[PDB]
Amino acid sequence: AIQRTPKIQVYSRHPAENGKSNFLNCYVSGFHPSDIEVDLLKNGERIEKVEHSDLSFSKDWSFYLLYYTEFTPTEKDEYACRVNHVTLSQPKIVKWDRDM
Amino acid sequence: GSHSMRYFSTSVSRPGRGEPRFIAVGYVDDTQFVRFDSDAASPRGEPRAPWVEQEGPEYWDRETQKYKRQAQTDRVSLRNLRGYYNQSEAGSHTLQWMFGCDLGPDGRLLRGYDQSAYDGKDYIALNEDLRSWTAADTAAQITQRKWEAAREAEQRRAYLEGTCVEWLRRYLENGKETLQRAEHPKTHVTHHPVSDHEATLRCWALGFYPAEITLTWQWDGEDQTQDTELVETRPAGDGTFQKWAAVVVPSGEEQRYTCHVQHEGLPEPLTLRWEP
Amino acid sequence: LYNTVATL
Ligand code: NA
Repeated sequence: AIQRTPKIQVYSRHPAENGKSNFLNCYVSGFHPSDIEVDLLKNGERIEKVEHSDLSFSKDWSFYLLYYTEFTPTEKDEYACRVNHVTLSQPKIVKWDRDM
Repeated sequence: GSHSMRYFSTSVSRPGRGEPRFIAVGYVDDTQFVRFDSDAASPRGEPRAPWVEQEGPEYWDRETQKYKRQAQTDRVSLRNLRGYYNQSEAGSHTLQWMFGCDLGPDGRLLRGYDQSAYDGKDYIALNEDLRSWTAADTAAQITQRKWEAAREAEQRRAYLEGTCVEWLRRYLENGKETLQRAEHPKTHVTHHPVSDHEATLRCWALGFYPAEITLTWQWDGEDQTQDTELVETRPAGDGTFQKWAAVVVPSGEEQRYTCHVQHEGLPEPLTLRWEP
Repeated sequence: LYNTVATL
């Protein structure tokens, strides 16, 4: 079967401003097969109660999912997305960059 | 005037770990309205947009019945496909199905589509006429022969050109306040020094609906593609979408560059510059 | 409105 590794984007629902409630997003796309595990990390630790969209796919048959959690950014808290998939030898970590 | 109702269904086998899992989602344009997951705690068709929450329990029971029926059907199909390809009983496999009906720019039915993939590869598709099939390989020709003998295309066409369109129009009316109103992108340009001679300009579009958008950079009014990076358009999670396009530029030449934004919610294409 | 169809 096809094996395609996920593209990963880590971002916020609205422009991030310290002290203002928002949502942290990790969008995984372009992957196959569909089983995948995604965690959002705060200062290296798993965030509990993260929600995700329902499994869908693109015209090229590859899958996509959005994982998201409410958060209030601060100057010093660091965020990341950690993705595991059959195509990855080890979970892949992508750090949140506020202008990406 | 153009709108679509689209469904995306996925079944995944897991030999030795139970029977296959079936997930289906439905959209009007870029707005999801329904989901079903056979592995959910209590599998049922469930609303995912406000404009189907008043359809009533009869409607929802009937959708749930159809999802359970298709999950069943996909389980048989997965078993058939394993046989067509002489595949081992141990491997996991995926069956995907996408179909939909599209209104053209004058709001009239324009076309339908119906396509299936096995393990991420095209398997069988209804042709554009909705009366004939394209089989990707000799295994899919087995399916084509069965469906030809069964007049299966006529049944698919009856749904795509009839029921599908009628319900799409009902959803469009019930959700007209959101589904029939484009939201223009909110834009800005950011700047990052790279080195003593290079910088990055990033052109942003946020909060737009529908998802289709074009972002282009120009230098002195000439389209610039060689050194422009474009991320995949991505969901914000609130029903709107985001995208950016970045160009690397010589430090000190930033003012030569303009970003151009095209979107259904803009009355004319938009030109932007970095405003330090 | 969903639609359910024949087996492959
Ligand atoms: Na991307």
